[PDB]
Amino acid sequence: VQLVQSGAEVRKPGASVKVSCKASGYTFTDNYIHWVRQAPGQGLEWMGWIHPNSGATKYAQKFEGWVTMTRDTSISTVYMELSRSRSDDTAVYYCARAGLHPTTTEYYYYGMDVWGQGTAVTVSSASFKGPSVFPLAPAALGCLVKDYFPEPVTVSWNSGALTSGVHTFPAVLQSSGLYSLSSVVTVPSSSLGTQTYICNVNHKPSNTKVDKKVEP
Amino acid sequence: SALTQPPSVSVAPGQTATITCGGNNIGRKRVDWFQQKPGQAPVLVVYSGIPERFSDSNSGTTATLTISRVEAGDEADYYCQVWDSDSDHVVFGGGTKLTVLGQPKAAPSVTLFPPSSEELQANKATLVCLISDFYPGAVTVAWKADSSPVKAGVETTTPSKQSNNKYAASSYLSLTPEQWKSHRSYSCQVTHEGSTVEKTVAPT
Repeated sequence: VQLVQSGAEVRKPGASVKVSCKASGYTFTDNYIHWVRQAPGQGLEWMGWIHPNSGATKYAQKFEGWVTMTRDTSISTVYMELSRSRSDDTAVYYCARAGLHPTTTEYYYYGMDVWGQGTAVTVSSASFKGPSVFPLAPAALGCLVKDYFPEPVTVSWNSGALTSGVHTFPAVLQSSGLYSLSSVVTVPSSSLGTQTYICNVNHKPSNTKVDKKVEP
Repeated sequence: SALTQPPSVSVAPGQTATITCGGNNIGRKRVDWFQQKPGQAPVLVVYSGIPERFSDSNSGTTATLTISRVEAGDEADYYCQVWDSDSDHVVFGGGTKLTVLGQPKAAPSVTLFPPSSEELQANKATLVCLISDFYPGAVTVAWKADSSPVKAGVETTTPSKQSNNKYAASSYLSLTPEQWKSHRSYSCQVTHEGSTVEKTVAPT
C-alpha cells in the first residue's frame, strides 16, 4: 500500500492550490485519511481528517473555514484544496492513512501508518524570473546564477562531461524574493587554456537555459 | 492538550538514545512515534529472542521512546502524536533532532570570487564567499572590507549537508559598483569552532 500525492505547487497569493492524495492497495472506504502539514523547516501540524465512506470533515482549530477537504471514491483519491492562499501557507503538505489498528480497546483511534510523498507547495508574491548566469574567473572555477524564481535550476558542467569536482551549492533566497546560487568545480591549474568549461544552467519554469563559458 | 519534546539530542553510535514526549493523563492513550529523515516523508516507527532496537514505552506522565544500539541510519527527527478524545485534536510533538556525533571534525575549505566583469557592466556587484566541506555546522561568517567590517547587504545560507556527509554553506555580499572599486581589498572572515579562515580579493 502506497499513497501518491499531486505534483509540486508554486502559486502567488490569491491563487488556490489543490493537493490530491491517491490511495491504492486497500478497500478505499476502510479507514480515515488525515492531512498533516509541515511548515518550512518546522514541526508537523495537524489539519484534519476525512472519512472517504461517509464523506465527513473534521478540521483543526486554526485551519477551519479556508480549508476544504473533498473525496472522490470513484477515482479513489482525496483532496485538500485551500481557496485564496496566503504567503504564510508556503509549506510541504502531507496526506496520511490511519492504518494502525489499536493495541488496546481503551483508546480506539487508528494511527497513521501509510504516508504520501509530500507535495511541496510554495506560495510567494514574487513573479517568475530567469536566472542570469555570470562566470566566476579563477585551482577552482565557478559560476553564478543570480536572482531567479521559482526553484529549481539544474546546473551541470560541459553537458554532463564533468563530474569530478563540481559542487553546485544551495540557493540563498534574497530579501527581494529572488533566489541565487553558485556552482564551483575545482579543475587542475595546468589545464587552464587547454580545456573549455561551460556552465549548463537550465531553468525550466522560466524557459531559460544558458551555456555560459568560464574564462580567466 | 499539548505535547512537549526536546529540541536536540546528540548520541554516540552504538549507545542508547532516549527521546521524551511529555503530556498529561496520557496513561490510557498509546502515543504513536514517527521518524522523518530529512527530505523524505516521515515513516511510522513500528516495534535473546528477536532483537529490537526500538522499544515504545509509556509511563502515565511522560512516554519515552528508547533507541538502543544507535546506528547512523537513525539520524532523523522523531515526533509523537495522540488523539485528544476530550478536544478531538491529534496533537503532534515538537520533534527531536537526533544527531549522531560519530563523524570527526573537518576544517572548512573557503573559496571566494570577486564580482564578475559582466556584473559591473550591468551596474551591479555581487561578491561570493563559498565555505565547503565544513563540520559540524557552525559557520559564523563576517565580511570585512578595507580593514573594516561591512554588514550591509551580507546574505548567508543556512548550513545544509552534502553528498560527502559534511556540511557546506554559502554567503553573498551585494554591493554597489562604485563602492566596490573604491576600497583596496575585501575579505570573508569565516569562523568555525573558534578557528577563522579568511580569503582576500581586490579590484584588479
